[PDB]
Amino acid sequence: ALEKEQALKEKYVEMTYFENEILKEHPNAIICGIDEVGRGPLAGPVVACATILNSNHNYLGLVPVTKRLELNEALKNEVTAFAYGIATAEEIDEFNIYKATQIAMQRAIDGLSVQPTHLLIDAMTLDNALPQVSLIKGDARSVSIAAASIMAKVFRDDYMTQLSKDYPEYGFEKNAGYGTKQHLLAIDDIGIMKEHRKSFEPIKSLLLEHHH
Repeated sequence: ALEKEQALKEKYVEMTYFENEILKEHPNAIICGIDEVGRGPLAGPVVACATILNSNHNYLGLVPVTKRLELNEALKNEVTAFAYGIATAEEIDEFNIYKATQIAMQRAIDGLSVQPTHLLIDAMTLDNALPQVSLIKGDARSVSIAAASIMAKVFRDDYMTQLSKDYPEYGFEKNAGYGTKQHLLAIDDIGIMKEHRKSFEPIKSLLLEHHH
Protein backbone atom coordinates (compact mmCIF):
# COMPACT_ATOMS: atom_id res chain seq x y z
CA ALA A 1 0.00 0.00 0.00
CA LEU A 2 2.97 2.33 0.50
CA GLU A 3 4.13 1.66 -3.06
CA LYS A 4 1.13 2.41 -5.29
CA GLU A 5 0.62 5.44 -3.04
CA GLN A 6 4.15 6.57 -3.54
CA ALA A 7 3.71 6.39 -7.24
CA LEU A 8 0.74 8.76 -7.22
CA LYS A 9 2.60 11.22 -4.98
CA GLU A 10 5.72 10.97 -7.16
CA LYS A 11 3.61 11.56 -10.30
CA TYR A 12 2.01 14.56 -8.64
CA VAL A 13 5.40 16.14 -7.87
CA GLU A 14 6.66 15.66 -11.43
CA MET A 15 3.43 17.39 -12.51
CA THR A 16 4.32 20.33 -10.29
CA TYR A 17 7.66 20.81 -12.12
CA PHE A 18 6.68 23.99 -13.95
CA GLU A 19 4.94 25.72 -11.07
CA ASN A 20 7.98 24.85 -8.92
CA GLU A 21 10.46 26.39 -11.39
CA ILE A 22 8.44 29.58 -11.46
CA LEU A 23 8.06 29.57 -7.69
CA LYS A 24 11.84 29.12 -7.39
CA GLU A 25 12.39 32.35 -9.33
CA HIS A 26 9.30 34.02 -7.82
CA PRO A 27 7.98 32.77 -4.44
CA ASN A 28 5.47 35.59 -4.89
CA ALA A 29 3.93 33.95 -7.97
CA ILE A 30 0.19 33.59 -8.48
CA ILE A 31 0.26 30.70 -11.00
CA CYS A 32 -2.82 30.11 -13.17
CA GLY A 33 -3.35 26.99 -15.31
CA ILE A 34 -5.53 27.22 -18.40
CA ASP A 35 -7.08 24.55 -20.63
CA GLU A 36 -10.03 24.38 -23.02
CA VAL A 37 -12.49 21.76 -24.26
CA GLY A 38 -14.82 21.81 -27.23
CA ARG A 39 -12.48 22.66 -30.10
CA GLY A 40 -13.59 19.60 -32.09
CA PRO A 41 -17.44 19.38 -31.96
CA LEU A 42 -19.73 20.53 -34.76
CA ALA A 43 -21.92 22.33 -32.21
CA GLY A 44 -21.72 24.13 -28.85
CA PRO A 45 -19.33 26.70 -27.28
CA VAL A 46 -15.61 26.30 -26.72
CA VAL A 47 -15.08 26.34 -22.96
CA ALA A 48 -11.90 27.38 -21.20
CA CYS A 49 -11.17 27.12 -17.50
CA ALA A 50 -8.51 29.11 -15.62
CA THR A 51 -7.55 27.91 -12.16
CA ILE A 52 -5.10 28.99 -9.42
CA LEU A 53 -4.55 26.04 -7.15
CA ASN A 54 -4.38 26.59 -3.40
CA SER A 55 -0.72 26.56 -2.33
CA ASN A 56 -1.09 23.33 -0.34
CA HIS A 57 -2.85 21.57 -3.23
CA ASN A 58 -2.73 17.80 -3.16
CA TYR A 59 -5.34 16.62 -5.66
CA LEU A 60 -3.71 13.23 -6.18
CA GLY A 61 -5.14 11.49 -9.25
CA LEU A 62 -5.08 14.67 -11.34
CA VAL A 63 -9.41 9.79 -15.78
CA PRO A 64 -12.87 7.99 -15.88
CA VAL A 65 -16.15 9.73 -14.97
CA THR A 66 -16.58 8.98 -11.24
CA LYS A 67 -12.97 10.20 -10.74
CA ARG A 68 -13.55 13.23 -12.93
CA LEU A 69 -16.65 14.19 -10.92
CA GLU A 70 -14.79 13.69 -7.59
CA LEU A 71 -11.85 15.85 -8.57
CA ASN A 72 -14.23 18.27 -10.13
CA GLU A 73 -16.03 18.79 -6.82
CA ALA A 74 -12.78 18.77 -4.69
CA LEU A 75 -11.17 21.42 -6.90
CA LYS A 76 -14.23 23.67 -6.82
CA ASN A 77 -14.25 23.34 -2.99
CA GLU A 78 -10.57 24.15 -2.22
CA VAL A 79 -8.88 25.94 -5.11
CA THR A 80 -7.75 29.54 -4.61
CA ALA A 81 -9.67 30.65 -7.68
CA PHE A 82 -11.36 29.32 -10.82
CA ALA A 83 -13.42 30.87 -13.58
CA TYR A 84 -14.89 29.68 -16.88
CA GLY A 85 -14.49 31.40 -20.21
CA ILE A 86 -17.01 30.77 -23.02
CA ALA A 87 -16.79 31.61 -26.71
CA THR A 88 -20.05 30.95 -28.61
CA ALA A 89 -20.55 29.06 -31.86
CA GLU A 90 -21.19 32.46 -33.47
CA GLU A 91 -17.83 33.82 -32.25
CA ILE A 92 -16.18 30.66 -33.48
CA ASP A 93 -17.69 31.25 -36.90
CA GLU A 94 -16.69 34.94 -36.83
CA PHE A 95 -13.14 34.60 -35.46
CA ASN A 96 -12.29 30.94 -36.31
CA ILE A 97 -11.83 28.29 -33.62
CA TYR A 98 -8.19 29.03 -32.78
CA LYS A 99 -8.90 32.73 -32.09
CA ALA A 100 -12.20 31.98 -30.38
CA THR A 101 -10.26 29.69 -28.06
CA GLN A 102 -7.92 32.62 -27.19
CA ILE A 103 -11.02 34.76 -26.41
CA ALA A 104 -12.37 32.01 -24.20
CA MET A 105 -9.11 31.62 -22.28
CA GLN A 106 -8.82 35.40 -21.61
CA ARG A 107 -12.46 35.49 -20.55
CA ALA A 108 -11.52 32.78 -18.08
CA ILE A 109 -8.67 34.94 -16.77
CA ASP A 110 -10.93 38.04 -16.37
CA GLY A 111 -13.40 36.17 -14.19
CA LEU A 112 -10.80 35.15 -11.62
CA SER A 113 -11.14 36.64 -8.08
CA VAL A 114 -7.34 37.02 -8.17
CA GLN A 115 -5.27 38.34 -11.09
CA PRO A 116 -2.53 35.76 -11.87
CA THR A 117 1.14 36.77 -12.28
CA HIS A 118 2.02 33.74 -14.42
CA LEU A 119 0.06 31.42 -16.81
CA LEU A 120 0.63 27.72 -17.58
CA ILE A 121 -1.28 27.02 -20.78
CA ASP A 122 -2.11 23.91 -22.81
CA ALA A 123 -0.78 24.41 -26.39
CA MET A 124 -1.65 28.11 -26.74
CA THR A 125 -0.11 31.58 -26.48
CA LEU A 126 -2.18 34.58 -25.46
CA ASP A 127 -1.38 38.16 -26.57
CA ASN A 128 -1.95 39.42 -23.10
CA ALA A 129 1.06 40.94 -21.44
CA LEU A 130 1.67 38.11 -18.93
CA PRO A 131 4.58 35.70 -18.50
CA GLN A 132 3.40 32.29 -19.61
CA VAL A 133 4.46 28.82 -20.62
CA SER A 134 2.66 27.06 -23.46
CA LEU A 135 2.93 23.32 -23.04
CA ILE A 136 2.18 20.50 -25.35
CA LYS A 137 -0.09 18.00 -23.64
CA GLY A 138 -0.21 20.51 -20.83
CA ASP A 139 -2.82 18.56 -18.87
CA ALA A 140 -0.33 15.72 -18.41
CA ARG A 141 2.59 18.03 -17.53
CA SER A 142 1.01 20.43 -15.04
CA VAL A 143 -1.31 19.99 -12.08
CA SER A 144 -2.67 23.52 -12.62
CA ILE A 145 -3.50 22.75 -16.24
CA ALA A 146 -4.92 19.28 -15.50
CA ALA A 147 -7.26 20.86 -12.94
CA ALA A 148 -8.38 23.41 -15.45
CA SER A 149 -9.13 20.77 -18.13
CA ILE A 150 -11.16 18.65 -15.73
CA MET A 151 -13.24 21.59 -14.64
CA ALA A 152 -13.70 22.78 -18.26
CA LYS A 153 -14.80 19.29 -19.26
CA VAL A 154 -17.54 18.91 -16.63
CA PHE A 155 -18.82 22.39 -17.43
CA ARG A 156 -19.01 21.85 -21.18
CA ASP A 157 -20.63 18.40 -20.80
CA ASP A 158 -23.25 19.84 -18.35
CA TYR A 159 -23.84 22.67 -20.82
CA MET A 160 -24.45 20.28 -23.74
CA THR A 161 -26.66 18.14 -21.52
CA GLN A 162 -28.78 21.21 -20.70
CA LEU A 163 -28.87 21.96 -24.43
CA SER A 164 -30.22 18.50 -25.31
CA LYS A 165 -33.31 19.16 -23.18
CA ASP A 166 -34.37 22.09 -25.38
CA TYR A 167 -33.16 20.43 -28.62
CA PRO A 168 -33.57 16.64 -28.21
CA GLU A 169 -33.35 15.78 -31.91
CA TYR A 170 -29.60 16.38 -32.35
CA GLY A 171 -28.53 13.91 -29.63
CA PHE A 172 -26.39 16.48 -27.76
CA GLU A 173 -26.51 14.61 -24.43
CA LYS A 174 -24.82 11.66 -26.10
CA ASN A 175 -22.55 13.28 -28.77
CA ALA A 176 -21.63 16.54 -26.98
CA GLY A 177 -21.90 18.20 -30.37
CA TYR A 178 -19.73 15.90 -32.49
CA GLY A 179 -21.10 15.37 -35.99
CA THR A 180 -22.23 11.79 -35.63
CA LYS A 181 -24.60 10.24 -38.20
CA GLN A 182 -27.53 10.89 -35.75
CA HIS A 183 -26.53 14.55 -35.37
CA LEU A 184 -26.12 14.99 -39.14
CA LEU A 185 -29.48 13.31 -39.86
CA ALA A 186 -31.18 15.67 -37.39
CA ILE A 187 -29.64 18.58 -39.29
CA ASP A 188 -30.92 17.16 -42.62
CA ASP A 189 -34.35 16.93 -40.97
CA ILE A 190 -34.93 20.21 -39.08
CA GLY A 191 -31.88 22.25 -40.03
CA ILE A 192 -29.22 23.85 -37.89
CA MET A 193 -29.75 26.06 -34.86
CA LYS A 194 -27.82 28.80 -33.06
CA GLU A 195 -25.29 26.40 -31.41
CA HIS A 196 -24.18 24.97 -34.77
CA ARG A 197 -20.83 26.07 -36.09
CA LYS A 198 -21.39 27.23 -39.67
CA SER A 199 -17.65 27.44 -40.34
CA PHE A 200 -17.19 23.73 -39.53
CA GLU A 201 -17.40 21.02 -42.11
CA PRO A 202 -19.61 19.20 -42.96
CA ILE A 203 -22.04 22.02 -42.27
CA LYS A 204 -19.85 24.48 -44.22
CA SER A 205 -20.14 22.56 -47.49
CA LEU A 206 -23.84 21.72 -46.87
CA LEU A 207 -24.70 25.43 -46.58
CA LEU A 208 -22.92 26.08 -49.89
CA GLU A 209 -24.84 23.52 -51.88
CA HIS A 210 -28.00 24.87 -50.32
CA HIS A 211 -27.29 28.44 -51.43
CA HIS A 212 -26.22 27.21 -54.89
